[PDB]
Amino acid sequence: MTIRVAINGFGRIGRNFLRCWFGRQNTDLEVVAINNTSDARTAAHLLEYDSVLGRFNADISYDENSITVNGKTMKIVCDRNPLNLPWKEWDIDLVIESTGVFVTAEGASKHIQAGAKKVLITAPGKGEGVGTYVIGVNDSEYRHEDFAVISNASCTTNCLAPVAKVLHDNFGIIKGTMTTTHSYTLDQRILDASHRDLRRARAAAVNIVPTTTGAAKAVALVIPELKGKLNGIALRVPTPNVSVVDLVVQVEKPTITEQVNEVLQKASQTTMKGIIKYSDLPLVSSDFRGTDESSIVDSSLTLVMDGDLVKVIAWYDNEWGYSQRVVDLAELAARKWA
Amino acid sequence: MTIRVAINGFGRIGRNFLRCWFGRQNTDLEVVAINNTSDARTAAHLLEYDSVLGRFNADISYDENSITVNGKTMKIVCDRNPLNLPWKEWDIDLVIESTGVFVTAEGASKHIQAGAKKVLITAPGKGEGVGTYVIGVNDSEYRHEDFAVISNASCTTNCLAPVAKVLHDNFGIIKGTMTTTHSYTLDQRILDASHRDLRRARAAAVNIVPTTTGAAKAVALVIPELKGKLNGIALRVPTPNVSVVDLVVQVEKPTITEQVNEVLQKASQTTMKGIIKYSDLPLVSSDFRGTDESSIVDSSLTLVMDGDLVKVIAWYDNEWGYSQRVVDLAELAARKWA
Amino acid sequence: MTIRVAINGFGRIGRNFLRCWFGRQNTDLEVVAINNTSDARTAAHLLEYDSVLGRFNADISYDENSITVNGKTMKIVCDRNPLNLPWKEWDIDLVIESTGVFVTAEGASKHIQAGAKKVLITAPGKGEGVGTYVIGVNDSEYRHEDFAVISNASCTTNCLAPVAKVLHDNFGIIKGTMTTTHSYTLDQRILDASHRDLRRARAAAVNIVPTTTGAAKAVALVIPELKGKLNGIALRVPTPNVSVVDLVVQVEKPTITEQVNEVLQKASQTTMKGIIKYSDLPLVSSDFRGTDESSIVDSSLTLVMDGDLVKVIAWYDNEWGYSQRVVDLAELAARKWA
Amino acid sequence: MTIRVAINGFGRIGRNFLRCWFGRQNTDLEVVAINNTSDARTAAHLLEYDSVLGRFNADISYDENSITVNGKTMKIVCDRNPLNLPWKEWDIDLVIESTGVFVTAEGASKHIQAGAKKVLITAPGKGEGVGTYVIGVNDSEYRHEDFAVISNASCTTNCLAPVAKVLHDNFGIIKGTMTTTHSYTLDQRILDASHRDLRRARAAAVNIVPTTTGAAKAVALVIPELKGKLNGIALRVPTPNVSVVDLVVQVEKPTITEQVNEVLQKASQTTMKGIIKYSDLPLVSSDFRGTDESSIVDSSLTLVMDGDLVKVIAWYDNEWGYSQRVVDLAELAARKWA
Ligand SMILES: NC(=O)c1ccc[n+]([C@@H]2O[C@H](COP(=O)([O-])OP(=O)(O)OC[C@H]3O[C@@H](n4cnc5c(N)ncnc54)[C@H](O)[C@@H]3O)[C@@H](O)[C@H]2O)c1
Ligand SMILES: NC(=O)c1ccc[n+]([C@@H]2O[C@H](COP(=O)([O-])OP(=O)(O)OC[C@H]3O[C@@H](n4cnc5c(N)ncnc54)[C@H](O)[C@@H]3O)[C@@H](O)[C@H]2O)c1
Ligand SMILES: NC(=O)c1ccc[n+]([C@@H]2O[C@H](COP(=O)([O-])OP(=O)(O)OC[C@H]3O[C@@H](n4cnc5c(N)ncnc54)[C@H](O)[C@@H]3O)[C@@H](O)[C@H]2O)c1
Ligand SMILES: NC(=O)c1ccc[n+]([C@@H]2O[C@H](COP(=O)([O-])OP(=O)(O)OC[C@H]3O[C@@H](n4cnc5c(N)ncnc54)[C@H](O)[C@@H]3O)[C@@H](O)[C@H]2O)c1
Repeated sequence: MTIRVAINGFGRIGRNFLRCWFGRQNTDLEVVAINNTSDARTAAHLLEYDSVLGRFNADISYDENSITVNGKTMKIVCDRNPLNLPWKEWDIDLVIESTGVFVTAEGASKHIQAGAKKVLITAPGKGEGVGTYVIGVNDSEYRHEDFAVISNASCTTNCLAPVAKVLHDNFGIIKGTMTTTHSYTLDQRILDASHRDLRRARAAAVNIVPTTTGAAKAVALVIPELKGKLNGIALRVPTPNVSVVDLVVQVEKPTITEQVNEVLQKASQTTMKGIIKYSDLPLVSSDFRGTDESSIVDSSLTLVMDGDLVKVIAWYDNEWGYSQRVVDLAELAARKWA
Repeated sequence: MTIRVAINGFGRIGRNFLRCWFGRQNTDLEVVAINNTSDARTAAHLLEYDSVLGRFNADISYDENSITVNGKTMKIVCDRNPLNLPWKEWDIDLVIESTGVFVTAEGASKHIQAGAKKVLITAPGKGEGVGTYVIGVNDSEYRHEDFAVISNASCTTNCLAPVAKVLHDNFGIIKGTMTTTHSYTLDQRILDASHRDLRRARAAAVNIVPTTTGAAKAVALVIPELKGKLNGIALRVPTPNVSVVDLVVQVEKPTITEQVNEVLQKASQTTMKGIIKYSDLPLVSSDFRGTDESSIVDSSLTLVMDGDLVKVIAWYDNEWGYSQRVVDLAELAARKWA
Repeated sequence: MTIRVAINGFGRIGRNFLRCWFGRQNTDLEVVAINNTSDARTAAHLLEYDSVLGRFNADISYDENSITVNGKTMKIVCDRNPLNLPWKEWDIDLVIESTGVFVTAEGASKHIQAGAKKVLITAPGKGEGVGTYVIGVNDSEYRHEDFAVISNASCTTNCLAPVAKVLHDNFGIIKGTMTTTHSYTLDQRILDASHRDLRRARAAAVNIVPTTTGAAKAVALVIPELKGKLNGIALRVPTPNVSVVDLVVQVEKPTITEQVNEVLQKASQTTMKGIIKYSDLPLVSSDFRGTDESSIVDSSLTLVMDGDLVKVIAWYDNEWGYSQRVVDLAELAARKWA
Repeated sequence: MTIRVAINGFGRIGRNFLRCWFGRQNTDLEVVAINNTSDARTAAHLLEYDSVLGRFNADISYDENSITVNGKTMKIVCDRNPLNLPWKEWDIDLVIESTGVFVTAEGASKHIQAGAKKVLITAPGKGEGVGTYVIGVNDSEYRHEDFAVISNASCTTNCLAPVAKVLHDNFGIIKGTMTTTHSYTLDQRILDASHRDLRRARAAAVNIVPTTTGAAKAVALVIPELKGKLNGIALRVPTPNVSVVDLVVQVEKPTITEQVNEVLQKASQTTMKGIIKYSDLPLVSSDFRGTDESSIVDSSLTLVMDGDLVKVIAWYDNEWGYSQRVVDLAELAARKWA
């Protein structure tokens, strides 16, 4: 039956996930609690009024201890430390980890000590003992008992992995390389300020800033055949949302642009319905705000050099599209709860 | 004497201050130490490379706990707790407090408890007990013994006060209002994220964002005759540096556009040289990047409606100009030192 | 009965007007033709996909000579010269002038020679013989026979005029002054390039650029009692949409903040329903995208100095809100057609 | 000889060219006239004040039909039709064509018909019959008599060619792909507005915008061995200056990251001094503002996947660096002049 759910850290991903879930047709989820480093006041307001999502059209209320949306009432808490959270008493089955701060098996597992059964990191996990899934790529390989702490990977990996999969299943990937042109995030600085990354230290809205990305390697986690076959880098540009992957692969079967486009389109219609969108129209970044899929292939941008060096460009709503997938993963965890 | 100076917090203001100070002709200041949350490497890199100021043209080098600029070595410490600092042992006369977090008389006097004799908050003072000075406005009221904790006020006030002084001295301000169209700062949030000001909580580079400002009440600290006579609001817009003040005052002696521009000009050549720049060219914000002055009167924007309702638009480089003034205020304390 | 309508110049205003009209509950208008300096291809695509409005959710088709939206078929033409347009044969009653280029009584009147009965400039008119209306302020004063060429003023004047009216009717305006902080427009340059205005010549997205505005004077056109009582200036900032008016007036009846807020709210509920919105929530510029009203008063920003110097700040969607008014004016022209 | 030069079109490239030329050590060029759509006033103002370059530090003065810089007077004309120009009577050897509209052999030869002996398009050549040179790449193939109309190619090609040359000379390029993340330019539209490229039709400072580029085919004009071996796409992002090229080539001799960085470095010290800058610091885009070089290799971004799939990231100041190269190309034509 249904599983009870709480959110941890009500930021971009956290509020996106909610609105994604509130838009859902059907569900096996019951959101019931939210924990964030701010009062309920600042919660129910960043929810309704979003610089990027536009205004959430829904009945929204709040008091000191709760917030409420379209009938449904949640519960608000405020513990910087998950070990202190009322998950046992509140019979919390799954916690969505969206603080960005508890991404190790241990930290994410503090929610387990506190009474929760399973935790879903909305971000790559670090260290050992987290199970990583990307919907459309990996999720047939899901067993409730494998991991109490799971990861939905990164927004970038979710864009990249489904395209890698299709390209691989159809032409065989030998090796390749990838660049992501990414809208800045909160991990960057609006002005030159201290950061562990001497580049992310620098004013985000007036720079192209190069940075590292684990995403090309991460595909290995969900497509182990591509282990050591992909590298990459990211470039932060001053957009606030939507991002793009530029993937170049040496492929085993010689092909043409029309054909790799054909197979990507096929997938968008079939094995990848809902995950890959196929765009043949001459569009730009803002046109994909609020798109549900995880990779949006720009077919007119696909390229093939001498039969076997292919390039495809895929867009993604790095916040919203990713949040539809974390929803999906949660629904899957629900349906498969052993 | 020649006084020994420590910089607490090596951010925008902190680094501008060092850059301004190295480019000075003569000085009664010796900068001996710097405390900042990062390491000496991160500090020297952020010092040499600046997105707004461009490259620092100097000989810069660093080891594990010092940076050296043009022969002058300065010790680096990393201590979030000002009570810990070895100011007594390093014979520190003046601490420049530019962390933005010790802005009360008590917070900032942590530096005095640790051995310093005077501290200069590079921001307005919070609460009672700090002494505030705006070079060109009330610096003649500076007395060594008055306060252990002193303030250079805000960039906005430093832009407002000089213009207000000249306007009031020549026509008599009765009451007035001001709006500041301000580049975003590090106190503003990168993307939609929590903040005590729900408006400051929103993505700074995609929003015009209204916030309160103390700047207009503050001018009374330095021009007491204006007490109770000015209020203002601020609107944060997506540029990374240089702001503008839009001042509307009702005035005692009726006047004309030609005449107020005339007095503002006269001032810029005499009583306010170096403090008020007088610009009669059709310029825009970026042209004032690097301007040493505090206020830059845009002369062709001056309006006088029906004799006694005057509007003056004045730009300011909100980091660089302001930082030249903190230098000035530090030099001043040095010369009046007892 | 209904009047037949054509649009001239399918840019921001032109496409906004259409979508506004397509969202309308009821109507006395029948759009039937569109004339723009580009094929129908580029027309039906800039319509559906908008960087600012988001995607137009509606059934949209096009061939070489037409475009079609939700059943309704229009007709596409392409004459840089209105004298060549098929208005006579197409029995065109009203033309919406949105090219920005035919804003004199003569030029706008070329549409008359070509067979149209009335023309509505979506912009201030210049020279003599255009009748200017701002809904909520002036429109009771509308007579079909006064002008064959009418003007809906500017987006800025529409924000300013209703607030001036209410403030005047309640407290008596003596004189005042206004600044608009405006999202850049197509009349600006993305980079430093030649322009009749030496300031609008300069890179719009990385400058605060001062420019002139006729808006404060224009209020005189629709509130002749305020003739010579208002001046102002504009400041272009790098946002793409939403703008703000900052209005400061010396008022005759001494009042308080609560009260001027009270009267503005009253108006938003009554004589100004649909034109003035009253916002008491702590919001930012992006939150008013797609708002229908012409002035959005930010009550928490209202100020009163010594009883009789009042400041109110009003937001506006400079494209969308203005386009709801041009629709309104057109509906009025229809209903009053003598 | 020492040659007489006219500048047709005083825009970004036009003005950079003059600024670059005045800051040159020695010159075989004499600039005698300038043709631009505006007046002499607008030209001198745009020359002194530049949003990207900041203030031109020179003695600048102007009358109705001349500007004077550091003693050197240059005549101003305003003639949209190159056939009209008095190049024969002013004994004009070399016309710098930087209007962006006479880019075919025939369009540009209008200047030859009007009396000039050679024209240099500051952009790629459209169609057959123009000669193309990239300083540092094939300038040794420059022969006075080969073409009346010559080209400096695009900023992107000027960044790509040098890197391509060194990569190919040392490892042997087989085939490859490139993407250019480019600051927006004046060919890009301010807000959503009509254009032949529906993607270039969209607001440049709020969109990542994909457009085609000839840059990768073009490198073959200057490195013929690369004919048919490179393709590319461009992505326009919201910065006003400095771009970056992301180059992926499959290579004949297997190699390692250390070694390609080694050869790129060696080059930057020897065979490509002044053309390729070698940056091993963790920098960002703004740090390359004002860089004289053509390509700036970001050494820590270099990737080599599995021996023969190399990626190099290289920045360029797309206006300033490129304009130093048009100077170079003009000096070159001057020295080889017959
Ligand atoms: N932004 C994207 O596009 C994107 C895409 C994929 C994954 N992610 C990942 O999602 C995670 C969240 O990133 P974000 O972009 O939403 O930034 P965010 O600022 O929105 O972080 C979300 C929230 O966590 C809250 N929080 C912090 N510490 C907390 C604590 N101790 N207890 C409870 N709440 C706490 C913060 O106050 C914030 O509201 C990150 O790990 C990021 O890597 C982000
Ligand atoms: N930016 C402007 O235009 C402007 C103008 C005038 C005044 N100010 C004032 O300058 C002050 C600094 O603002 P900023 O713009 O320079 O932001 P900032 O970049 O300087 O951030 C402040 C610095 O202090 C450091 N720091 C934080 N906590 C510390 C601690 N406990 N101990 C030691 N160091 C610590 C931070 O790591 C950073 O280096 C603020 O109070 C602001 O109001 C700013
Ligand atoms: N942008 C605003 O916020 C705003 C607000 C109020 C009023 N206005 C006014 O609206 C008018 C249009 O401005 P805009 O912002 O929509 O710019 P715009 O670029 O969208 O101009 C609209 C269209 O007119 C077309 N056009 C040009 N010449 C033509 C011709 N000879 N025949 C037919 N079509 C032609 C252009 O191709 C463009 O598509 C201007 O006069 C402006 O002052 C604009
Ligand atoms: N911006 C870059 O990074 C870059 C780099 C390399 C090459 N280019 C090339 O430089 C050329 C100019 O582009 P830009 O960026 O300098 O835009 P721009 O600012 O220079 O606009 C071009 C100039 O030419 C003038 N002009 C237009 N028509 C004219 C005519 N008929 N006669 C005389 N003058 C006329 C315009 O008024 C303006 O002064 C383009 O062809 C572009 O492809 C640009």
